[PDB]
Amino acid sequence: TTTVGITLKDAVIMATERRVTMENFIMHKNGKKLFQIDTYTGMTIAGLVGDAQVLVRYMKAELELYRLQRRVNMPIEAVATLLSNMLNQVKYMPYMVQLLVGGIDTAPHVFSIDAAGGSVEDIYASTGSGSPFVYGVLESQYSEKMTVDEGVDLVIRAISAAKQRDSASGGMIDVAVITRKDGYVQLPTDQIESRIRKLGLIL
Amino acid sequence: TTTVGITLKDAVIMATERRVTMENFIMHKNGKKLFQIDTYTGMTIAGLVGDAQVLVRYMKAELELYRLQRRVNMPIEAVATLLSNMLNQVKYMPYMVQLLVGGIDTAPHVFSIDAAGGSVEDIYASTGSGSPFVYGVLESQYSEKMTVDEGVDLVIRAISAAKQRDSASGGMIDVAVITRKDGYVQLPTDQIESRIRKLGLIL
Amino acid sequence: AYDRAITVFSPDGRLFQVEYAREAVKKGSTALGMKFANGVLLISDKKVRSRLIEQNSIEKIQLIDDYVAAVTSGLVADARVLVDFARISAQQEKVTYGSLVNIENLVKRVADQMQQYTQYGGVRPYGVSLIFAGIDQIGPRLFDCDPAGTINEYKATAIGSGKDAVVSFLEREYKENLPEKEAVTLGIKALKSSLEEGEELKAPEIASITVGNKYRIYDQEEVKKFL
Amino acid sequence: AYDRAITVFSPDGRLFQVEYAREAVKKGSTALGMKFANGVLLISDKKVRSRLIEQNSIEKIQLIDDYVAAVTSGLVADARVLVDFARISAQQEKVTYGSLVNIENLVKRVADQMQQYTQYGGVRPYGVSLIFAGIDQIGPRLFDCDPAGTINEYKATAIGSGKDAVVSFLEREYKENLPEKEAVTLGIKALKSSLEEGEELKAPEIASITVGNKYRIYDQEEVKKFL
Amino acid sequence: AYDRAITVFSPDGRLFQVEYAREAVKKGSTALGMKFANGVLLISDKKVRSRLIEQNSIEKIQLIDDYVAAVTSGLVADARVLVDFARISAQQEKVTYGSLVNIENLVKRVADQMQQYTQYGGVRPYGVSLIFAGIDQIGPRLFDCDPAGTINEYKATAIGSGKDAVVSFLEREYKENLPEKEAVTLGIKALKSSLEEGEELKAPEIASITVGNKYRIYDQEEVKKFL
Amino acid sequence: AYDRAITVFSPDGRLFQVEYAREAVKKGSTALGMKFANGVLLISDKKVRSRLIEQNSIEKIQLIDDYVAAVTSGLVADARVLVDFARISAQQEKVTYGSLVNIENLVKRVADQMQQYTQYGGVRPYGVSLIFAGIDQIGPRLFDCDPAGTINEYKATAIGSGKDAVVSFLEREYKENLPEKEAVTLGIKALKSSLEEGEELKAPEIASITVGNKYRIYDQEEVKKFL
Amino acid sequence: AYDRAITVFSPDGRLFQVEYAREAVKKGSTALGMKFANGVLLISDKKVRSRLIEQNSIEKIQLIDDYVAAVTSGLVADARVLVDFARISAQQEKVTYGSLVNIENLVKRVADQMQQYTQYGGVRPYGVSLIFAGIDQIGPRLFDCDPAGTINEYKATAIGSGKDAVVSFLEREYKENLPEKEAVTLGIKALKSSLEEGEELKAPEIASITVGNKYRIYDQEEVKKFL
Amino acid sequence: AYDRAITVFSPDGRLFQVEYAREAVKKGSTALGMKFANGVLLISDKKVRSRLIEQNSIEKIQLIDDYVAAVTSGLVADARVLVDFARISAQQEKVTYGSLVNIENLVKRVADQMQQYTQYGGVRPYGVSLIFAGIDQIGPRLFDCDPAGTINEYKATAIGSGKDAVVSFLEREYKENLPEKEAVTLGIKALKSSLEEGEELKAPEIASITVGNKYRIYDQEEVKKFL
Amino acid sequence: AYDRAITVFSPDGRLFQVEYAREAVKKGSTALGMKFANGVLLISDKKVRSRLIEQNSIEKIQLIDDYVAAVTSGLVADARVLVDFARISAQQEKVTYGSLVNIENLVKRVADQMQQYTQYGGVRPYGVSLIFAGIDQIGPRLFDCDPAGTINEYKATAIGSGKDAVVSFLEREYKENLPEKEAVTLGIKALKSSLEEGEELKAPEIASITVGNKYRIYDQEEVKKFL
Repeated sequence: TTTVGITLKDAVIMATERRVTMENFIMHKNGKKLFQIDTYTGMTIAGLVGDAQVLVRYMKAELELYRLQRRVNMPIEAVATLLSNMLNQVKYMPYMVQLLVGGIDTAPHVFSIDAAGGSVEDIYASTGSGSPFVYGVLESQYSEKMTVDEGVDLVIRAISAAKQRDSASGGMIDVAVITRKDGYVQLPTDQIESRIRKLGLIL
Repeated sequence: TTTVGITLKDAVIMATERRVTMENFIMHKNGKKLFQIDTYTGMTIAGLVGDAQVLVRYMKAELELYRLQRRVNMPIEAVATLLSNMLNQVKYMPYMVQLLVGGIDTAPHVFSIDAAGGSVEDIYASTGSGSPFVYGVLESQYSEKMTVDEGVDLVIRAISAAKQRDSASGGMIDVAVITRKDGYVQLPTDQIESRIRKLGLIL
Repeated sequence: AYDRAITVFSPDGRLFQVEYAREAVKKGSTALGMKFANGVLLISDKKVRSRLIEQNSIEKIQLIDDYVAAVTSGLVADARVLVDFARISAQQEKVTYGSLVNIENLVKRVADQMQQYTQYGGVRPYGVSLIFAGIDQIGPRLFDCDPAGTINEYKATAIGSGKDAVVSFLEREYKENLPEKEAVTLGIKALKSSLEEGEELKAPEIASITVGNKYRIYDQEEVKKFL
Repeated sequence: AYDRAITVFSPDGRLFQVEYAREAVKKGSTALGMKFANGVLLISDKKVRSRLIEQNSIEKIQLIDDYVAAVTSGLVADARVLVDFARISAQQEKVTYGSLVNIENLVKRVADQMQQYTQYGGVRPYGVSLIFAGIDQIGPRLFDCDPAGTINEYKATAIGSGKDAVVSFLEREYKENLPEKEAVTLGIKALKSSLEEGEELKAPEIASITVGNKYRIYDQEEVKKFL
Repeated sequence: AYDRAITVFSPDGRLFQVEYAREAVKKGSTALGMKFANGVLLISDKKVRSRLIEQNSIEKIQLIDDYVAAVTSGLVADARVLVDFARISAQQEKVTYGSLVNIENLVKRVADQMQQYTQYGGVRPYGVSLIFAGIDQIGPRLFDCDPAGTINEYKATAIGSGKDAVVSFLEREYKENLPEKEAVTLGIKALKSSLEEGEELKAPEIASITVGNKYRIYDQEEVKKFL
Repeated sequence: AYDRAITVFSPDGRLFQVEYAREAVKKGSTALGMKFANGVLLISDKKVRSRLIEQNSIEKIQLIDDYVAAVTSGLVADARVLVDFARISAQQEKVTYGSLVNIENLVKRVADQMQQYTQYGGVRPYGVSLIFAGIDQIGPRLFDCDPAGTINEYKATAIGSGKDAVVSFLEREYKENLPEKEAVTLGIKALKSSLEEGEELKAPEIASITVGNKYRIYDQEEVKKFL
Repeated sequence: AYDRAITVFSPDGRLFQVEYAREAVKKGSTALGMKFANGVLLISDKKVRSRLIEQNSIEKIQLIDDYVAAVTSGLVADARVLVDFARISAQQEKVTYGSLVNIENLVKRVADQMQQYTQYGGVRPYGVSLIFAGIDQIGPRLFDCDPAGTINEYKATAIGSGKDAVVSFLEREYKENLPEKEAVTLGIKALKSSLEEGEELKAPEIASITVGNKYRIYDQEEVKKFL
Repeated sequence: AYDRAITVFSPDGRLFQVEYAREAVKKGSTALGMKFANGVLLISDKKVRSRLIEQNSIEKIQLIDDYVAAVTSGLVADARVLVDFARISAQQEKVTYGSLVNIENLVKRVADQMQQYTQYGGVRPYGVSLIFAGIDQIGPRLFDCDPAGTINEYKATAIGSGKDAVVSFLEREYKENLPEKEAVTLGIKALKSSLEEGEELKAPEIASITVGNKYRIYDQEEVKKFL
Repeated sequence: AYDRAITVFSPDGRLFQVEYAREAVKKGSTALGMKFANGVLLISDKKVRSRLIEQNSIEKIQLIDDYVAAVTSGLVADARVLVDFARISAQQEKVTYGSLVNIENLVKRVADQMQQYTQYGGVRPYGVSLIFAGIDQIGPRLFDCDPAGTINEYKATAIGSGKDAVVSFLEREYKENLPEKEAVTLGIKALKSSLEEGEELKAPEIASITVGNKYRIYDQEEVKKFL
């Protein structure tokens, strides 16, 4: 699996690929690993699919509830703190996952949460077996000053590189942009494919 | 075991074979691995027989109840989400199974669920020891544009191939077609055998 | 004294304490809902009661999720507790199945909670009635639910002091499949028909939802255009 | 005051609070069932009560599974809770044994639940009667069940306000092994015999099941052909 | 008010609420049992009560296992619950030891269950009496058991409305070690002696068991030969 | 009303409900025990009450183990429950220590069970008195125990309706260390002295135990030799 | 007696015991709060009552955290328990989410705790009202909360004996967005307007908070400058 | 009715049900204890009450361990339960610390058990008073303890019917540090002073303990030397 | 009967049962405490009541730890239980944090325990008031605490029968920062001022603590120097 989340001045870009393996056996080429979980919040999942999928549903429920009760969206750091507490509560029988939580409140944020509830904020983050390859691309090519279009291209490149070198990663690249203005928009497939061609790439 | 579920434009085809082994010892040649669990829903089971059989009964019960309470059938994705929650709830003392759930609601669907509750939708899926051989046949020969008759032939071929190379698979091939028009129809044995002959095959 | 304990039947088979809980509902200000063309709406009168209150806060229409809303009438604290139960119950269903196929079952779970409190000594009933309106996989839905745990589905209904005025008016004037603006007008009329004449209807709450959309709450200025 | 507590016997050995629960049942609208040739049916009057109600929704015949149905009369919220119990209880038996061999045992479990609530202080009885009808491995079955937890199997019976009218009429006119259409006619006649004359029977609910089939609910237009 | 609570003794050391439960038993129809040569039997009058009832169903003699049966009189729902208890209790003993050596202990367990409900507030007594008859390793047995939990072993006894008529008749006419057919005749006579003259005994239930056999239920036609 | 609740003291420091439990004991038939030379015995009158009862069955002397016996008087079902408690309690001691060194402690455990039911609301007392007699490591023992949980050790005592007649007679005629046959005669005399004259003592129960032996129950014919 | 149990409705749908709890609140000294320009404040009269009391100790404004405070009126011990609940509840939210986004939810949790104690027999309501004021992510907030669990958000409000004097005065004189010093003056005036004339207002408590700051408690000398 | 429930205060702040428990204590026969030179003693009158009782058995002084004894007065069964609690409680302390440093704490644990039963509804108080006497690491100790859980340490005291006679006599005649034989004589005199004249004191119980020794119970013949 | 149940409010919002608990406190002998220069003290009158009591034992001032003490007035057994709770509660805080920073929190925990017993049916309140005095990190502290769970901090206060005499005297004569000996004298004077004239104050208990020291209990001879 490869997931990535980056922040720019007023945006958050999150992307994943879609491969699901049982060992070397590619059982599903189009699983879903990027989810909207609130108006301006997205989550990526890596690790044990069952544990991840349960957590996706809990977060959808818990944030929808919070928003009705409070009439404001949960702060992104509050979402991360909630996951932090849930995962740590069960550390000795853990959710075997790596989570990225990204969104906009008064500012853009990306948080990376591990299976023991450790949560750290960062300007960018990647998770899954393909993440080291993404970290390479991002160290070399990421700028804070990037435009949203430049960011979408950057993540497409990072995940394309990870797909080329991690057999546990593959399938269509899946991208969401999160802005105050339009909210959580999942880019359409035409558009992603189009940029894969314009950048000169594959899968 | 070999089970398979495929989707076509307005149909779902599900098939299994019937062998039950304790190690190399073929104890039963005609066990049942394909079950109707709702008006337009079917389930295939692989893995520990006892765990599977319990789950078949639960799902029959839980979907019948739902239907009476809601006056609509459970959405196929809802059935998968239910199984997802149930299996994950007990992940450390798991149901040692692989499940396929297929059916029609507003569209055709096939879902594959694992022993930790991970559920992924796909245009086709196979489970059991014989599944890799089925995946071979399907990669080469499946078309979205296939007719129901072509689909039935395709699954018969896939399962026949798996029977030839997986000693844990064998016995009569067992096929169900699910359409909005006729519901869950289990094909009769005359008819399956007839196509085994017309395609030129064995067991 | 067939009158003093939720667990005592009268010789005619009545549960007077439940019927008294129902009188609590009558002290609430009127609210109503009606189905219209591909949608359903809610209007609630608000007994506005001092300029020192924050208006944009405490208010009778409450979203249960994006596709389902409720209005209540009766004891406020009881109402709040029931609306929270409705919200949690909705999310439990969504986690179990991935969605809320039939709003009737949410309502039943709330109605069951309420029935319980009419059968075991040691508790009193909730002095609340609710209207629930939303869109589900069957279509646009409108239910009410009373202190007894009694449920009914309606094309239009009301709760609160002005119930009877608003219901007979709607029995006369109501038509199915109105466009939204005509539905709202009919509603405002019906609500007005329940006031003591020489008594002006101040700005009520209005919320609507149409198939394939989320709920929208009308803001005050949109509402005034109907007054 | 031998009258106020479910746990107190009168000096004659009566449980008046249970008997009062039974008066609640009398306020419900009449329903009936009868066995006929290879089958059993249910007919329920519906106190139709406003054009603003959704008719095709809230209704007294409820499927327990595909082969067993119930009608209830009395407190509606109580009835709902008992029908849900019946449903869950049915599925528990199906999961344990793979099928429901004798419908009598389902009814007994519901009747036992009801009897409990006539013996322990702290609860009131359910103000409900039920008729259960279906096909099982013995054949077509028809039971009733009252607030006391009392069960009986019948060839034909009724529950609700018009019980006695409908029962004496059937005592006169009923015959075993009628074809379905004649059974339904007899039923409609019996139900009519219980109305205040100069009072027209509106469209009732009708459901039937015959050996080797599932239940079918008659739709309104099929029912009118009998009115 | 020494009269209103199962936990209150009167100044004379009486538990009137238990005594009232005992009046419930008197409203039941008469049943009786007697020991005869190498065996024991039960006969139960059935208050037959409408042609619309299913006769071959609901009936007062109930097998506890193949070697032990019970008749009850009083509140029907209570009786049902106690018969189920008896059945489960019998099987518990069989699983623990492999068989049921002494029927007296089964009866004691049922009687203990009943005594409990005469000592803890929050419950009422069971309004039931039971006769138990069967064969065990001691021989043919016949016990009764009342709402108080009181047990006695008899050569012959009865329960229900006609108890006293049937008991004094048996006190006069009864003899030990009759053959089965004479026992049954004596029983039918005794039962008849308890009816209001100009009142005909309709077909009762009869069950018998003789050493080294299982229980047999007489079918209607075998019974008529004694009427 | 200082009279209606086990947990209420009267202003004089009385527990009338406990005292009423004690009146229950007076309605039982008389039984007695006395110590004699190297032994202790029990005699119980049996209110024999119909030839249809099985005599050799239900009877008031009960072995607690081979070396300890009890007679009871009062509510029969209560007595049964207490005798079972006594039996289980005896075996618990035997398992813990390998034997029952002092019978007083068994009696205390039973008496403590009874005292509990005079101190916590929600229960009534047991309407039973017991005499316990047996041999232990101290010697031959004779205790009684009443509904209050009050214990006393005696040389001779009685319980039941004829208590006072039997006690004053023994206060006059009793001597320590009689041989067994003289003890039994004295006992039969005492029992007879408590009957309404022109009333014949029918065959009572007699059980005895002497140091270094197990209990023996006299059979009817051995008893008649004393009548 | 519709009057004596928290779980009993009157025939008009009232819970008098809750209403009586509310009378406890009227015996407390008056306190008030009002929103002003970018802030909110609290003023509490203190019934000063002996020079032997420690003043700088026991006092009615209590910080719930650095950004939220409460005043209470009614039974002191009850108030203390509720303030502690408020504090713990606040920290639970902070630990779960990292911060307290909407003060309304803290208040609701306290109000829910209070509503519970108006629905289950076995407890009485809290005889307390609270005003909560603070800054959150919505802005400056002001709520009250009564023994029934009723919540409202205000621009200005009061609790205690002088409630009505202080509320009508504010209904006349109150204006939004005053600077802090004018707000405090208005407050002191309003409070004075509730006293019996020829009765001097002694030094009250005053606390304020403005956006982007923590609460500050005015010390006595700062307060006197307004007296 | 400020009189009927352990949990109800009278308007003067009295717990009459506890005061009534205290009347139970007055019905017991008198006992007393006094400290003397390096020791403490207990004397108990025994209402001797028939030659058929075993004397050397049931008796009021009870060893709690070798160094601590108790006498009780009031309800006997209650007394027994409390002495057993005392004994178990003593051993718990010995197991925890290896010894019993201060007898006061044993007494407090018993007194606490008693106080509990004066505060929670659902139980009645113990109708018992106890005197505790023994040697500990402080020295010779003498406490009493009543149904309220009230404790006091004395040089000399009494409990039972003759309390006031025995206490005023000791108030007059008592001196500290008497030798044992003079102490006993003084005690016997005091006890005699509480009898109706023309009423002879029969043999009482006497136990004593002196520093560095275990308790000794005087046998009858040693006691008579003082009569 | 707004008078009989801890959970019932009167129509004026009173809890009379709590108020009656408060009358229990008035029957205790007077005690007082006052802050002085760098310290705090306690004086307790002791209703001395017979030369047969042990004086140097049972006494009203109790150390909670070395730096904190309490006096109580009211029901003695209740007081004992509350002082033990205070002691355990103090040690729990010490184990958790290593020390007792603010005595106010210890007092609150005891006050909370007391408030509980004024809100849940099934218990009565404690009939006790306490004064707590000690040194903590804030300084010298003095609190009282009543049956309602009401707390106050004082410079000087009293509890018991003579409360009002002692409080008004101190309202007149009390000054802050007296040296210890003058504080004690003032206290003795205040206590004397509460006696019936022609009634001598016998030796009271006195305890004091000054910053940087442990408590000291004045011995009798040190106390007499003030009498």
